[PDB]
Amino acid sequence: PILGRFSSHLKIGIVGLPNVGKSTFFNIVTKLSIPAENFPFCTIDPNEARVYVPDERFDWLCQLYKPKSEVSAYLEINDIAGLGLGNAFLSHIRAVDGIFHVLRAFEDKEVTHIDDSVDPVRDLETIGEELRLKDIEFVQNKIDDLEKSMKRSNDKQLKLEHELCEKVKAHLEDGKDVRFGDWKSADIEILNTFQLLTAKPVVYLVNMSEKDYQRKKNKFLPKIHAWVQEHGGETIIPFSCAFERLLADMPPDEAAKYCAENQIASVIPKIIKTGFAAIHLIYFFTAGPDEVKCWQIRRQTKAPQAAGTIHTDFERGFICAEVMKFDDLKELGSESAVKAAGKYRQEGKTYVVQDGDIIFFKFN
Repeated sequence: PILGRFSSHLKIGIVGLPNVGKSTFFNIVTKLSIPAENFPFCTIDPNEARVYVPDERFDWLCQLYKPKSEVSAYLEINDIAGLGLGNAFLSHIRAVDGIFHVLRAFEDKEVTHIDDSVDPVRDLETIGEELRLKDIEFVQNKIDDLEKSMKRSNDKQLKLEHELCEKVKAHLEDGKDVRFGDWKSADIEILNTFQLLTAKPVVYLVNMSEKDYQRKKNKFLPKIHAWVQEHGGETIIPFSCAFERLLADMPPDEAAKYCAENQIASVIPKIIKTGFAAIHLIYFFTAGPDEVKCWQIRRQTKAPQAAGTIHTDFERGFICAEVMKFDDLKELGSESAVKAAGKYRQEGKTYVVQDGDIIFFKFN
């Protein structure tokens, strides 16, 4: 029972102040994004992107079956707005399910009188407090709506929600983000009706010089690390926009030579995989001579709901899911070797699909 909304169609937003590399980062992303014509029913705006999730298990499967269709899962990313105050900012961030938080950890080479006041911890404290204040406001309006409803109705559901809202208001007002509260399952169920800003999981991307990234050291990182440790312990990923930009503009062979020469590598794939996982998406594979494909689902999704994302009938007349975990295929070498070990399963409607499961659905 998790904080988040009940959907496979979840998104991560990019958040940061101006001149931190947020726009350079999104531009790198936008190069790696799927042409919108692949999604005729969907609207990809200029500030949005869908980028393939890299996966070595998928590649292994492709290498084995040599399918006529190779399809990857995607991460939907939205570059957010203007800078937790503006109406437009709120509407765009309330629409995503997680936050790529871009922090600046480099100074300018330009020796000028203009003070670029580089302080990522201060920037963290600012945004945090701003997102909390707007949540304190959201819950306060729900309390007023609720005690309006309690003049009319004597229903206890109202009071349970009112008293919860009170605890959240105290939690938030004590400078604490909703996602690090200790909430019993029913309270999580209620909170999920709100989709409060501070309930959204975050991944910190600390942008720094190619020099710092390469040597794996940065003067701001230790104070950022220590602060995150007191404020949620969520993933911190150091990176250099400038290097990643430089790198994306090359062809693969040049990029490979540059990486060898300079003793350095891209972290973009990891950033993508990490954002995908942080917003609670996973996927199963289908796999055979026709196709190998990553079907994204919210984690905790059961086999019938999963089958439906391929075809409605697979769900409507669900019989079972034939599933062998990817690790068993890899470890033994083939579908038969899996079957002989008794590791090819017939799974029922209660089964919770696991990341990497390779599923062949049966129906009607």
